[PDB]
Amino acid sequence: KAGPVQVLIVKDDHSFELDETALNRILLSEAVRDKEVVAVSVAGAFRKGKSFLMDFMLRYMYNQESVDWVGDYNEPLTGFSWRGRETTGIQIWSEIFLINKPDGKKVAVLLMDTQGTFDSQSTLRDSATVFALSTMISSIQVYNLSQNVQEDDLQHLQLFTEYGRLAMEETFLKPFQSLIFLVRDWSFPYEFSYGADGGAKFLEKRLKVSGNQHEELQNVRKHIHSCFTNISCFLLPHPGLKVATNPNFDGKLKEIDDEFIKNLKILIPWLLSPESLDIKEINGNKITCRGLVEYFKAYIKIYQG
Ligand SMILES: Nc1nc2c(ncn2[C@@H]2O[C@H](COP(=O)(O)OP(=O)(O)O)[C@@H](O)[C@H]2O)c(=O)[nH]1
Ligand SMILES: [Mg+2]
Repeated sequence: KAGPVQVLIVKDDHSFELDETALNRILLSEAVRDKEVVAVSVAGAFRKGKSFLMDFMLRYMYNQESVDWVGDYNEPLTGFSWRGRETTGIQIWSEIFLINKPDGKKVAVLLMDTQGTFDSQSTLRDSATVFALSTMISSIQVYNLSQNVQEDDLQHLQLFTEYGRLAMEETFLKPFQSLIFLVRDWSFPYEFSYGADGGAKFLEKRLKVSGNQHEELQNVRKHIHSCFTNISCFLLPHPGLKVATNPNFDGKLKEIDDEFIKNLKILIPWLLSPESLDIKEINGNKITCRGLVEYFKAYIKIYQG
């Protein structure tokens, strides 16, 4: 019986609590504690499609050797679920996946769900710290945005990446590895196609710095590029009104929009295929499951005092 485990939470006193006992129970088990880890995080605001997406990532991780891992077209969705509260923090999946690479060594896959809002100036520090810790631990950060990538989205991205930099060890190269803009309800396929190719051209125009841009407009883009060695973008279509208006969607897979499943079938392996798995690195050293827990404990202690 696997499920989501609340690892990081923000108490009402605006302090940060890390469930170390739950962290150790998952990542320090003898079967996985000494294995190089890949940490994939889906980060975004509440009610933006994160749990619905990660249930399909689980379907892929539990059925990688199946062609139709998404499920039966005529039957409801099957498998474990994150969709069990608007809690600002980080959740991880209780089961760590051991993936045999094309090589002969087993790699560990950790899945993270990061949640928080940047709406008001009051809840800004709490969500910035949570999203910072998510970016510092994960090897791929999936920025889950809705409809478009707006300027405030980049400002917030600059905010929690700057929080993370101030706590990390100083590095000559870039501090983080992979950032991905996941635009969830893309409604302009006639400008940029659904998927990674359209997202690449879209993000190219968005994060382009030009001399006619405002000073604040270019400087936030210079910062974002300096933080990640790779930055990607995937334009995902709308899943349909049955998914959008149902809390915890339980209908048949047929009732999800066909274009959504088509691009979802290529989004998930684009993220989690064994060939694309890059080991998490901190300060230039490949991190193991045991080491990732140590950095999580070390980073959280810096933000407390
Ligand atoms: N418009 C839209 N709605 C979605 C999408 N994915 C899920 N939903 C629906 O929107 C609501 C989001 O809930 P959920 O994703 O579980 O919450 P979250 O994990 O905190 O973002 C649910 O009712 C879903 O059925 C999406 O890509 N676009
Ligand atoms: Mg969630």
